[PDB]
Amino acid sequence: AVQQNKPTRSKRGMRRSHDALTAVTSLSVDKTSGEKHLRHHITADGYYRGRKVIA
Amino acid sequence: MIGLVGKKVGMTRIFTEDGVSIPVTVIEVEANRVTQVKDLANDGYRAIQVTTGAKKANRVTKPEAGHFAKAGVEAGRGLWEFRLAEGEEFTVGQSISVELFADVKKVDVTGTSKGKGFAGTVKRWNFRTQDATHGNSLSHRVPGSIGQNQTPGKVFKGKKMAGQMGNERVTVQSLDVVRVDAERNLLLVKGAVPGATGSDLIVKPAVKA
Amino acid sequence: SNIIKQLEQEQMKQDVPSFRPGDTVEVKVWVVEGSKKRLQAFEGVVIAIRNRGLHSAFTVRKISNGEGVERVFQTHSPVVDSISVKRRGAVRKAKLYYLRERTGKAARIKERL
Amino acid sequence: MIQEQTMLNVADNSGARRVMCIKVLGGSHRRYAGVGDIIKITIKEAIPRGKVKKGDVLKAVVVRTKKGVRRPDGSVIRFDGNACVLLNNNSEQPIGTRIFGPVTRELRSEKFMKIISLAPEV
Amino acid sequence: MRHRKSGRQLNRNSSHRQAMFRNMAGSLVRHEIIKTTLPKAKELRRVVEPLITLAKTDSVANRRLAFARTRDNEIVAKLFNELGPRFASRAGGYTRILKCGFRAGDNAPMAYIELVDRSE
RNA sequence: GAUGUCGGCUCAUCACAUCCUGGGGCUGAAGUAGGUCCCAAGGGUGAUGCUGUUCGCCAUUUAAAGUGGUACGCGAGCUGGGUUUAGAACGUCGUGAGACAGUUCGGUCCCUAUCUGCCGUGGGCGCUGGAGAACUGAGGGGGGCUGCUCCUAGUACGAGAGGACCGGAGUGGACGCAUCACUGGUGUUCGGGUUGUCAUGCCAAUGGCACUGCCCGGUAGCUAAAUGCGGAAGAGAUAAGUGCUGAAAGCAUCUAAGCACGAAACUUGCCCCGAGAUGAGUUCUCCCUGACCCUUUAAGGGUCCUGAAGGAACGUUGAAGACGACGACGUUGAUAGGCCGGGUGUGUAAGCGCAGCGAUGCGUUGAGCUAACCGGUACUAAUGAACCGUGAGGCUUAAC
RNA sequence: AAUUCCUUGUCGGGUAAGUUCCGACCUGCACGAAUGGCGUAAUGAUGGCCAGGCUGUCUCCACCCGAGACUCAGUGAAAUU
RNA sequence: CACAGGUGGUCAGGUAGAGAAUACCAAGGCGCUUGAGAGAACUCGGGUGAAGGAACUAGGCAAAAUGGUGCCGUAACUUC
RNA sequence: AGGACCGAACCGACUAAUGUUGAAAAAUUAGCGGAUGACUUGUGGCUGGGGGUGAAAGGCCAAUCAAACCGGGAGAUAGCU
Repeated sequence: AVQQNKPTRSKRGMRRSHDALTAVTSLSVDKTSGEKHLRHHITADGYYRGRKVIA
Repeated sequence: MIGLVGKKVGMTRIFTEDGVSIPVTVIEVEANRVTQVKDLANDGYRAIQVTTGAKKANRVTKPEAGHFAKAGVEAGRGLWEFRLAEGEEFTVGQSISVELFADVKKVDVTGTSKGKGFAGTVKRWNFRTQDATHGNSLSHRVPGSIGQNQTPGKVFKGKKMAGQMGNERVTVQSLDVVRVDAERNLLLVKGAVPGATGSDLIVKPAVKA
Repeated sequence: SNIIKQLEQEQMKQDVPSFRPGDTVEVKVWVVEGSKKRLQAFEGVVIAIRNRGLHSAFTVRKISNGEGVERVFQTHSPVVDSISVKRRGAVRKAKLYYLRERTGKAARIKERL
Repeated sequence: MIQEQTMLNVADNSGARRVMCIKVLGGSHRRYAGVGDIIKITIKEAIPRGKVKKGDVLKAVVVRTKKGVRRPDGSVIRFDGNACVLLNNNSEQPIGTRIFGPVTRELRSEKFMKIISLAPEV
Repeated sequence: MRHRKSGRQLNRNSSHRQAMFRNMAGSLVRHEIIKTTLPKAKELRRVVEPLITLAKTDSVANRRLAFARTRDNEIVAKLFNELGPRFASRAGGYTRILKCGFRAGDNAPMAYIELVDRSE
């Protein structure tokens, strides 16, 4: 139910070997406004695939 | 002898004139196209590699496409190998059809069983459940003990425990061949076979007979 | 499922009479008692119909020699020789399972006109 | 499906009215007895002047169950209650001389010809 | 196991899902564009589109059914008076779903769902 | 400065001094049966009445109901009846307070797992240019039980009762595995009835809530109680045991040379995993053959041009799945929803007419609706990018 | 017998199966008449036994519905060493 | 502790209902200071189940079952 | 009429599960007992530590009872760790 010995800092970083984050590295560019956005997501200005959809 | 690759179409019955219902599995066996022949000199053993079905030309990579082109056959949805006995021989590009099983009357059907996910010990290993009442505390379906004591001091390898169940390759042996229908590419075997509808099945003549 | 559909289609009977739950039907079944093949009649009330293509079935309930017996017939089986409706019953439900608890006057079904 | 502690009706004129299955015999750890199976029973109720007494232990054959029997067709025949016929403990032959209510085809086994002949139906 | 089952339960019981989707369908009909989580859309379609299909043909019985599914007479009126005529020749697919990022409060994936016409 | 006691439960594993099944010698072994001893652990070896009980004794099975080890296996798995706190009484003892392996009644069982151990599921690297597949089998695991009937055959035997060896064949029980044709269960996600109350202005018609209010049915999926299948035949080497030829030790003698046999053990054969099998293997196929500069010079590093096979990401998704992973699909498209047609389930919708004083009936009408099912259909969503991965792959000998 | 150790005494009843119960015998290790004896209508969240009904307690579990567990964003302990 | 615990009195609307029981509502007052997904084992709290039916267990623990009013009828025993 | 009966409030507390670093240093949920009485509740007062008070349990006396708490003697003593 609880440890018998204090785990080392080594085991801490070895468990956090898998905790690293991954960058998106794949921003798309709208063909009309030229804005960057997430692939298959509305742009911040309300475009999608070159069409004004929100305003 | 070799077998053929089909797909599980479903399951139905056949009524016999003497009033018997035979539960059958319908296996669609299209033409199996020999894509490679392996021999003792080059590959160290005797076998043929077959393909069946069709694949979208956009989904076939040029490694696979080149392998298919060497045989001169159309792309299939996969590749399977069958070990050859002493007698038979085949040639690359040959097509084998369901009337291979015309006079077989027992087959062995191999498929991937339906995946049950992470299963408990009661379902997976037929463990007995504990008391539902009479004071039982939070322990109605738990496995119970798993080892002895200090003397072993460990859990023995191969202990039965909860885990992944199903979704693995399973063979069912000695199935009656009920009907061979060459013009419809159909094989009907008596009983159930592993896998869900539409999954690949490997049919071979019975090894035990 | 087209090919299974056609396989079952080859096997269906073409002379199955129309009947509803609540009707009194008489079924002729083939009975083998050695080398002799016979027709036995089983008459009762249709209390349930499972119509599922080739796999269609219907349940007939009879009070025979003191106690109730019910048989689930496999329609399209060659064991079933012929089905004939003797009386039309008028009921509201599709499955007449409540009849199992009712006997005598309480089990009567009014005729459908 | 008849198991230990199951209560049964009596389908002959031997005198018993209610019997209880004591043992599903014919195998180790065997659980159920269907139609045509042999079971050992005790008599829980009997008529005043029958051939058997309350508390007697003897064998019986199951002739009607409300789980039913299945035919090679796939059809099923269910009854409304569970019934048996009393048999002599040593020579498995019926005690009674009349058989009440229908029986089923599975009893034709050269061992139960008396029941088939005496039965009213099937 | 969940083989071939359909319909998200959305950490809700049956009656609460039914009420929530009734309200959300009313909102989509009156406003023609609303913003919800991506999983609540893709379930709204299975509710709202059948109502438009029902509204393509106008009759007293159909209006009563629509009122039973959405207990708001304004919604029924707008359905049968505009949306049925507007989508008379459209064979299904009356809505669009557009992913629009993540919610600040809980980082839930948002989406816009709209009728494909919106009078453009 | 704490190693929880008994019994049951759930889960076990091993030993052999083997209970059953298998092999064999001796019999005071005719057969049927045995007895006794030897070999042999492959599988199997009851659920109930009383008692807290292990046990015991019963009453019925069974092929048989093995015996021990494992902290008298197992309470960070469970129970707590017993024993062993504090209340009370009885029999007994003591003047008494109190006592009693005498009895009786009632009497708080905590533990969110770090490490090893195990069951699952993934990443990172290596594997020596990368990639897509398909393989092999070196090892691991699993299974490995038995009844009854019939024929041989009333044959052999006995003297008669009784009744074989050896051969087979067919059906069971327990047990495992796949599946859902059937038959059933569940199905709050499909229809119908019905009660109270509250609304929709109201009537009708509906909805909300009362455990899905209570219910009657039921699609898919899943299931078992449903149904299919299977534990081998055969080999090889053997155990107990039996022999053949054959001296030592003219004879003899299964053993010494030499030659044969022989069991559910063993090793295979049936099934699964599997090259991190660092000892990292194999075959087929796909793709890249531009410069320049600087030096420690070395299997060196940059720069510019180039980026290929492929892979990932993202998105539509799944009889895949905790999460990864896995499988199909992205417009060259049926991958999901909707949509169309069917199926199916419920059982004759609303509205209106008619009859009846009305409740109600009837008809239009088997009508209306119908989750996940089937067959379709681009109507909606699957967007060009981009990202990663390269520019011909070390050395040495030997062949050609 | 809330007492009898022996003892699961014996016999009878109840079950197919009864160290429990109920009724006997006295063979009271070690009941006994206001530290009361013996009965007793009713009564007790009292103690022991047998019936019926009723059911997943069990044979033996199977599905459905929620709340967690799983994952994601925000916040963020403990025993222990 | 912005703690599922405790805390004297007063008022008491409608429809069903004997009722200040209980179901649904009125006036009013609230949705409980983390949410969004997936829909594993296992846990918790419920629903339903084929044949059986206490065989379970130390023991019917737990579950299920009965229930209401009028009316008819009711056993031994008794301290009436 | 009744230390009557059923049953809300109210006052209690037989059983089960759950909770056990709890929502809580004894609760929650489902049942359960009484409920015109030897009933319950409010607001004051009164009894004090070898003392009170007790329909009895070595109960209770400010989450403390084979002898409350606070301060002094007092750095009691401890062949013991």
